[PDB]
Amino acid sequence: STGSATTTPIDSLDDAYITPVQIGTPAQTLNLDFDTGSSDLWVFSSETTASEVDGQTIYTPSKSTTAKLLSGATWSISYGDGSSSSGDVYTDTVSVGGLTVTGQAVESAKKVSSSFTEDSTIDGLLGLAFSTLNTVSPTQQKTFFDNAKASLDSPVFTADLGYHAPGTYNFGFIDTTAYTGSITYTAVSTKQGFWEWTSTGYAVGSGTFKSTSIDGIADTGTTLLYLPATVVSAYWAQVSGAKSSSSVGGYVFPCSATLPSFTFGVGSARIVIPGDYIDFGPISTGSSSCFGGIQSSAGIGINIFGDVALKAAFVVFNGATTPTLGFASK
Ligand SMILES: N[C@H]1[C@H](O)[C@H](O)C[C@@H]1C1CCCCC1
Repeated sequence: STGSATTTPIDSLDDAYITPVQIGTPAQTLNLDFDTGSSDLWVFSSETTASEVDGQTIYTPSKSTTAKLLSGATWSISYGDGSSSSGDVYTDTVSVGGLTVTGQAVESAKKVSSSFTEDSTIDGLLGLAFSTLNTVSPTQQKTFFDNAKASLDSPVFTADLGYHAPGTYNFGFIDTTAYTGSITYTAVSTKQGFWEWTSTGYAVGSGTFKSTSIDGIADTGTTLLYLPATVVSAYWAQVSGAKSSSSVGGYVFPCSATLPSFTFGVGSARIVIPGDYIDFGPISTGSSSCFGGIQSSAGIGINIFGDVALKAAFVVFNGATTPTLGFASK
């Protein structure tokens, strides 16, 4: 089997991407944030504290003839940005772009933090990291991909995020028309439950490539590119007036600036992030200070190849017995 679904930026900045997902019978379609950095499929629901729902589409398990309460199961997750959610668990039928999984754990939110409430465009998350990170207790549950894998033509999914444009998540096949040149594959460590890999280095604009190992995770659920302070300083040094602002919470730059590209290495291959991908707009409405798309990972504990990096590439998440990651230009 295969699946193919369009993923769409939630706003003009590509802050996140949502993908339609069919849950239950008859289908209830929710727009989920596909997150290769987490492993829970959770949704706004009929059970979510009413005051914490503001415009989201909700899953109503009582209206699904295939919904079954997973007795005694609870979940609770907190993400890297300080947001959180929790609730109970159903199993139900879940389909993404024509690919169907029966008995998928659908985690129903009873509580969500303010940042989820305040974002009307995201109805929940669909985790695509390794199932070892799943927070369901006392019986850990598998991700959608983990459940689908054996049925897929090939045990892979691909992320093809657009810049200011829709893109595609494919399951079970590699669309050879969706990228240029070749796909370069690179080793993955699953030790921390992430799609963790090691970049071979970087360049800033037309500058010389610096060969240096950068361990990080491929995370579709993170907006920005988070890299070591040395690398990030080298980047913003090429932008007149750019500086790190403690009050804003990262590097900012004059909105009048022309940003240089950023290149990262995948083995001997190179992925080039165009400068305008790195512009995340005025720090507040009307401001002439803009927020940078490359930020320091220093206070995180891990480097994160988020959407800013990933949307410059066609990315293969290879879920073979020994998982690997593939990157191609496009
Ligand atoms: N909505 C945020 C995304 O998640 C990125 O982290 C940056 C963006 C925003 C830009 C304006 C300054 C504050 C941060």
